[PDB]
Amino acid sequence: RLRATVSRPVSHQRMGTPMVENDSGYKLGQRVRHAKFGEGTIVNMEGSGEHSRLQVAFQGQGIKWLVAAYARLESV
Repeated sequence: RLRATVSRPVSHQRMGTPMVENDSGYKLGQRVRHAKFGEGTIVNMEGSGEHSRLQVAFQGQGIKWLVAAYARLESV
């Protein structure tokens, strides 16, 4: 029915998605997946909530800082 969704092949992830057992903050040791940086392991994090930044060790590059609210990582 010509729905106005994203034309980018990406699952719309955000704080408030109808995901069963959705996180309220990423946990350390979790494996993440992102088409921008690849897959990584969250080794550290800063703060909590929207201003939370995650230090993700991407095995294809290195540790990066991802602002949790805008990061929106998918769990492997």
